[PDB]
Amino acid sequence: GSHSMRYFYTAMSRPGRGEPRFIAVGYVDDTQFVRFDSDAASPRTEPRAPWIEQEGPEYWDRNTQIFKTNTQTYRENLRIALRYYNQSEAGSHIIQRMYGCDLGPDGRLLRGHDQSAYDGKDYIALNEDLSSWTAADTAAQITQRKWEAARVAEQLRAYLEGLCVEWLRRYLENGKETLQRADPPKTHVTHHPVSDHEATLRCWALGFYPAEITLTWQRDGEDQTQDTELVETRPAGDRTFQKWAAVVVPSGEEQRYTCHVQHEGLPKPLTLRW
Amino acid sequence: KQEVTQIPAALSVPEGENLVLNCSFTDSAIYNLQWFRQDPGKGLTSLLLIQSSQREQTSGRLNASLDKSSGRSTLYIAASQPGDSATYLCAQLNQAGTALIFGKGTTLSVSSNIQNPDPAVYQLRDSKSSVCLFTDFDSQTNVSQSKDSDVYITDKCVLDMRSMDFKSNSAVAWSNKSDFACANAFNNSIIPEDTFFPSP
Amino acid sequence: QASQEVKNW
Amino acid sequence: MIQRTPKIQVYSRHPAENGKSNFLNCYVSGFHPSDIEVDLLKNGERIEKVEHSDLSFSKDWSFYLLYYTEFTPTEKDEYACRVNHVTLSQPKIVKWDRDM
Amino acid sequence: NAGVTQTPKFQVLKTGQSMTLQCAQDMNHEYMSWYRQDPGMGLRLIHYSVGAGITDQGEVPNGYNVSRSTTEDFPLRLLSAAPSQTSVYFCASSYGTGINYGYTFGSGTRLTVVEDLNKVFPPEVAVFEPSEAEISHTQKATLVCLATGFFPDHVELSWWVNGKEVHSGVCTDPQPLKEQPALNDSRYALSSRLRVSATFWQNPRNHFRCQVQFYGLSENDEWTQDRAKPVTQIVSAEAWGRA
Repeated sequence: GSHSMRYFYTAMSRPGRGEPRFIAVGYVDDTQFVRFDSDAASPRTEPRAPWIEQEGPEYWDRNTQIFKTNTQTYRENLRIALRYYNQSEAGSHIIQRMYGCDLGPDGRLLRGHDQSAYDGKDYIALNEDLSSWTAADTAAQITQRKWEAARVAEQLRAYLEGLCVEWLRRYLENGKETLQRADPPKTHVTHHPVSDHEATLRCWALGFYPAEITLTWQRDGEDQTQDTELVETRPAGDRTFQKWAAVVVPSGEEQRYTCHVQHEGLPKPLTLRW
Repeated sequence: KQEVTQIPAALSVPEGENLVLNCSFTDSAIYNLQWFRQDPGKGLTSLLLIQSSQREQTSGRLNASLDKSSGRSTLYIAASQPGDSATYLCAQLNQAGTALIFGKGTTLSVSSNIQNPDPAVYQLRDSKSSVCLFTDFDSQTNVSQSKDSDVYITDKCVLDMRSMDFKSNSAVAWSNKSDFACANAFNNSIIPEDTFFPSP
Repeated sequence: QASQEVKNW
Repeated sequence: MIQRTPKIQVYSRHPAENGKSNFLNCYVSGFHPSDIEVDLLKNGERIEKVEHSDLSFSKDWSFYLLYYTEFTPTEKDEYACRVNHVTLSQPKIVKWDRDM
Repeated sequence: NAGVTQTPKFQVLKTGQSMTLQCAQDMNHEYMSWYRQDPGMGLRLIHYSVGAGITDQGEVPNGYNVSRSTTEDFPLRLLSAAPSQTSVYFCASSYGTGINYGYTFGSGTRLTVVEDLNKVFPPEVAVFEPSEAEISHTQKATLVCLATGFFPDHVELSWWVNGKEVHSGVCTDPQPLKEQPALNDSRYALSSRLRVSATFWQNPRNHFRCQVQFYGLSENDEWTQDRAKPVTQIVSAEAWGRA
């Protein structure tokens, strides 16, 4: 239902091993479709999804030229932050940027985002008003003033409310074969036991997309459900996703617990046990 | 790679007549089209800004259009005034937003109405350091370059006195040699004229 | 499509 | 520079099996800074054939990356993954378990 | 106040000299640009700066160097002067690379690079008094001014009546005429006119001044020639009532 388009910018200083490196990656929903790397011999935007390939030369030229200017701009922003935080120029630092538009289920705009970070800590961000910034440090407040004077957010609001939404809708209809596939998950059950009055059991999920999934070990609705060891979804590298949930049950409660499987592709909730 | 073409490159419009200036470009995902006017020595004065999303934009006597499909824009100027005469330039923004592709421009020549025509020639006091002024001529009249041989001639030009609501096209001709006492020197074309005699 | 807006810190 | 420890998860995409080629996956998530040294080891010997997925980062500003190579599991079940990060004082090694 | 200020407005260089063209704004514009206009070629991009410390080349960048240390200034240095670099240079600024806002330009700098500074010459301004026959025929006084033998074209013509300038009843040539049509060093020539009521000229207590400003060299510039250095100067001219 909700459809997103995000562009991920990564700029990292590497003193002694080369000029800073800018990584630009675009994502629609959870699927990557464009990639830019300054360290590629011919720096240019590479297709990473089937539907984006049909695009003509001018689509690539524009994005490539923008990424190339962004490469040079964020290199100075890295130098700028050194003066703001009073850091050593020989240090290796990373600037990251998340931006894009969230689309409503009716095809109308839901939310717009432009968050920024320095060395993992949030630096600045655009509020849901698409007109004001949220500066974290005292250093970002200096930047906020500059962007407030240069009407930067205004220029960003046109993209987020215009160019972002049009092309997001464009990307969805051309690649709906894959973007709206909603491949549902799988279930496999095992039990790895210590056998000292104890045992471990695991509820699994395989080949699902999107990565949104819920795994819960309610013990026949027992008040306690949090003894379990959950792991993050791990890519199979087959363009498919895998996740397993573990629980250590005292020996003598084989089928008392009730796994809880939930995925968007499967409309009805699935409660499947051994 | 990105070329902007302004055809026609020149225009001559009577006073008070509406005219259209055209501009051609290549459609991009997002861009702006901007119109400027260059008066000699004044630089570029911004007139109107249209964007790819928009189709028309109006300010006073100026209307701008944009058709993404045909890659063309028009500048409509209403109630043409003589001061509106300048070089008008159209410009598109490059794909990355780092520059403004500029056309070679189009010159506007708004012709003022010569109410009372009395073509005539007169002479002035130049021997001190022979210059004469052919003036009060028709709008259709033009000039020559005197065979480009040691004789000096300048092109036409209008001055307006709102004190008497009087507009006169004016021109000058002069030479250090006083052998010629205001020879008009106009394409050997002295035959079709009723102008006043050049001799003092 | 990427934002052409330059943000200078 | 905030330091976040890498999270390592070596699990085969396809089920393990006796004497048939398979996929070895070594998921590295939640690490920052970005520079990471990850290799896959066979009986403690580096497999000089390795392909890593392109770098990306998550909503928490953590980079995540995958390495994949071709390995034929045998019942000795000896396979592993060695990862070095600036936050790792000494290199950490994690052995592949067919299931447990 | 606002706008882009360009310094200088006119300048004369010889081959091999160095000079910086200054461009300043206080409109908080992060983007700045440099363009040149040559007849038949349109406006051509030289260099642009999307921000301070960032700088890239344009269509015709050879022979030009720029700097963006500050957000407010974008200078253009002509390391070595060349005859091909004779053009009008325009500086433009805008908030950034977005589509929301538009470019603002400056007045312009007309630069002429010369092979020899010897060719440079001050103007010879002269004013000729109106015709008697004109008075009877048109009831108006046609006053003519002629500037002769000035190189380069870096001049401006202004009619002052009494103590203030007049923009009414004045015609000045849009483009001068080369005294020698086929020669590059040809000293230029310009004609201007002021037409007034004949009563204004017939009254002998009114002053009209034809004044040309020439932009040339400075005291610092060398001049081993015997003639006077053609420095920036005003050559005025005077007319009083006559009957």
